[PDB]
Amino acid sequence: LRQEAEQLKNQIRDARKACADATLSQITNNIDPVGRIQMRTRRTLRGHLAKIYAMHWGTDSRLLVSASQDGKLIIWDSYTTNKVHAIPLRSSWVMTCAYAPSGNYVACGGLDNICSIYNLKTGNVRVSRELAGHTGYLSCCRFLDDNQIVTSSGDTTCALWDIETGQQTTTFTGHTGDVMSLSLAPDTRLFVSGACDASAKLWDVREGMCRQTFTGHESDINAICFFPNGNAFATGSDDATCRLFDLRADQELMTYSHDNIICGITSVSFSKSGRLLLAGYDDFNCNVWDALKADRAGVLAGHDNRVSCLGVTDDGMAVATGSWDSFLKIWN
Amino acid sequence: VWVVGMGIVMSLIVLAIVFGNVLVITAIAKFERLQTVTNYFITSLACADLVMGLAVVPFGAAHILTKTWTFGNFWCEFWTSIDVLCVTASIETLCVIAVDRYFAITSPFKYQSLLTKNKARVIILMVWIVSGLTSFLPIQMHWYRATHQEAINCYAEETCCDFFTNQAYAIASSIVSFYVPLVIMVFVYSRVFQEAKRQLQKIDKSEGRFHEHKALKTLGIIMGTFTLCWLPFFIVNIVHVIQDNLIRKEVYILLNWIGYVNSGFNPLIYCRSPDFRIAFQEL
Amino acid sequence: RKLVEQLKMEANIDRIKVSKAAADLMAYCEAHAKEDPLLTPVPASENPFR
Amino acid sequence: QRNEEKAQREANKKIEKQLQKDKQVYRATHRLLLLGAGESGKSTIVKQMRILHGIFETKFQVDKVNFHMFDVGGQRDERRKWIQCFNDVTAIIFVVASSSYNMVIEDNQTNRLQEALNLFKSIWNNRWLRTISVILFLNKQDLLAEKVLAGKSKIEDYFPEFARYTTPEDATPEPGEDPRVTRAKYFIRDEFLRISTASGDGRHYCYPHFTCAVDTENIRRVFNDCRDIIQRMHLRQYELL
Ligand SMILES: Nc1nc2c(ncn2[C@@H]2O[C@H](COP(=O)(O)OP(=O)(O)OP(=O)(O)O)[C@@H](O)[C@H]2O)c(=O)[nH]1
Ligand SMILES: CN[C@@H]1CCc2c(ccc(O)c2O)[C@H]1O
Repeated sequence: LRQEAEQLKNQIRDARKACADATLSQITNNIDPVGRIQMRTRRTLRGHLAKIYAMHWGTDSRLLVSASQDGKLIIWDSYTTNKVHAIPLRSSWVMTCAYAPSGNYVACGGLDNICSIYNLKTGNVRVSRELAGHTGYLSCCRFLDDNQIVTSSGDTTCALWDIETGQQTTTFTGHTGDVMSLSLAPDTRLFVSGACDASAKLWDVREGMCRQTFTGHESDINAICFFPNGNAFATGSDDATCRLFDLRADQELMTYSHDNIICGITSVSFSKSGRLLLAGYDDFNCNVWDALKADRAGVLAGHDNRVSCLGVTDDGMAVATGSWDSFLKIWN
Repeated sequence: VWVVGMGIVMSLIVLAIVFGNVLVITAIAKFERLQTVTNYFITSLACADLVMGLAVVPFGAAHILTKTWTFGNFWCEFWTSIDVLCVTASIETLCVIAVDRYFAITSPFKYQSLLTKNKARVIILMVWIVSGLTSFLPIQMHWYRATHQEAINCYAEETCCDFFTNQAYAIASSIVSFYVPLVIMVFVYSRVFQEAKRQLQKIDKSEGRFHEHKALKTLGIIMGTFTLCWLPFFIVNIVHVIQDNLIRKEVYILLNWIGYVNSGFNPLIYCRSPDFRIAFQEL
Repeated sequence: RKLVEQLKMEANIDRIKVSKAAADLMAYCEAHAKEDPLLTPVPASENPFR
Repeated sequence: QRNEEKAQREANKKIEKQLQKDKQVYRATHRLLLLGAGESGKSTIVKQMRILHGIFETKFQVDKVNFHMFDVGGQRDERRKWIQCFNDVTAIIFVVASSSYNMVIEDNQTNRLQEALNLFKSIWNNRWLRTISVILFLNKQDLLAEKVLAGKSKIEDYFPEFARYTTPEDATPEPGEDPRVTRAKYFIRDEFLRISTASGDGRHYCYPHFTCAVDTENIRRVFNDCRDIIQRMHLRQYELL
């Protein structure tokens, strides 16, 4: 059995090496560089009592929700900078948040191993359901529709829930380390997951089985996101490197790394056209990369502590970054 | 050419005070992380020092150089009131800083609840009101008069400036301004030193095997740099009014100007936090 | 047991050359670069956050 | 119209006023974290403190201050990636069973004491926990005294440094403790401090205690140590000492 497994692994390496016609750099060598990109802060939201570990925009790209370990979940209106809601939390340890596509629900989770759903359009906003089937903490939550939610926990598993009945429709297994992130596809049919075993997978929602595995990194994985096309994704690991993978070619394409940077990465995100790759960092600022050239094109350094979350509006008009100093910022 | 050499020396004493206090004012307001409860007292002290170094010292230097007064019999009293107000308000802030340090160290649990922004603002406003009450009101009421021909001729002349006061007003001003804060500061720092010594003894007893000059130097820099520069002026001020011509005037002005140069020393004594140094290096 | 069965499924899949994927990504980026407010700055008269 | 924004501006005022009230409560409370290896007696200690008045948490009041004690969740032995969240707690409470030197928790692992030292070394030399003090509870004292009193399974069998060790001069013995028991207790205590004092840069210290989890008033000891921790932090900040 052990010999058979090793022989099969060589087939994957042999087939992948044969398809590597050329590197991405030579193909896009003649592309004119974008240049230098500078942005200025437009708003600064205050009112959080402690560090911030979660953030998510809305479909209308006007309202956003933030979660902090003070025991609060505030909803902002970035156009006028006015708080709209403030939901108290039973547990003071919150590590994720989400916002429904229809805008009627908001999710949460944390070290209590229980996911919670609140009904915005009731005031008296209260808990609607408690999805309590897990072991270990949660890392991410995402909404498919008004009745489906996908959660990844810290016990090397992911699950798809059903809000109406509070039961697991299906579960995914195969990771050997804690799962730390996921990202649904634009058509909400596939999704990925970055574990701490320095690997990523590509699950299928309907079938409930893995399809591919990518092992290009060398440390823990803290973030993941999709290209706007849906045929590529980028990963941010504990080391300073970011890598871009391809589903059709099943190989690593291009790496974004700098000698000076020796810190970790907490979040990654793309642009509206999939040309810029903004990634957070542990050295108190954020960087802007180039998808097709790996050339840095600006630094967002208006934060007094590490950046823990990052997001881009659906219309691609602003970038919102949170940090551990309890201050959000909107860049344009 | 005594004036030519002195001019520069007085001049450095004017530029340094204005430039030194400018950094502290800008850094505190510009940066949000530096806006704490304790920093409000430092900001108030810096503002008082800025006002004094901008208004009082240049006019005194001009009077000393030109050897005459030009404004008249109104700006003289205005300048006297301004300098008295700036001197009185500068000292009493140090007592408040000593008191809040004592509260923070002696009572750790109740310190957070005891002091808030409203209480600090009320305390600062009360200190400024008390300082102003002893400077403008007694001078404008003309309660600091003198009874001799020299003072009468001085007030009759429109080109001469001098400071003549009776015993009662000088004693009251000295007691209100300097003597009362001094005993409070001494007691506070003695208690803080005792607490630090006890804590260090406990630490030594806990893990002496495997493992206080810092407190001495930290308290000495704060205490001596203030006392050894400001006590002589007040002792001579009290002495020369109760006695008849026991000391010349030049000594009086020389001992007075040390109080002005103390405003340069204050921002070096305080604002030594690593955040302050980082802000100064950045700006 | 489980690992050997799983790796067989991922061993036999259809793959294309890197050049085609790179060309597709570059073509998509070039085609959609026009409607990117972050790349080309929007006029100040049409900026909601300004 | 403009009337819509008038009501929105009023909604912020009500919300912003509630946050002011929450400022006082959050800023005037202290958070403590319980850590230790398996079967060390963590729940027994918190049970006694509970009567005095997922994740396991307990709130109690002493004098007028507010305290908030919570467990680590009781998760499995693992790499600790959630340890970065607790980087602003007042202190860390460490509970170790000192009466378990001749025991194994796989069956071929080192003795449970050496597993406790290994965990303590990793926690102490942590990048995130570079400014948090540790309170040590050398638990289960009665069993250790019974083991030493009866003649069998000597410490030298598992720790060969017992023969070369002697009672410290500045070690006050307990009135009921025998010389054979006082020596054994202090050998374990100094073993834990050697790791602590070696890599300490002065930011955080360690407080050792000899406690029984069932019949010892631990509440005063925690309160006194917490007061010292805050006092030392202020003294260091003010440059003095
Ligand atoms: N004899 C004695 N036993 C104690 C004492 N304190 C705790 N114990 C033991 O502790 C056991 C109780 O288990 P817990 O205290 O709940 O251990 P735990 O909380 O699960 O600790 P973890 O496994 O690390 O989570 C009892 O059966 C006792 O045998 C003590 O003071 N004396
Ligand atoms: C013009 N010089 C004045 C004279 C006396 C005096 C000063 C300051 C504080 C006082 O309480 C005083 O009595 C000095 O600034």
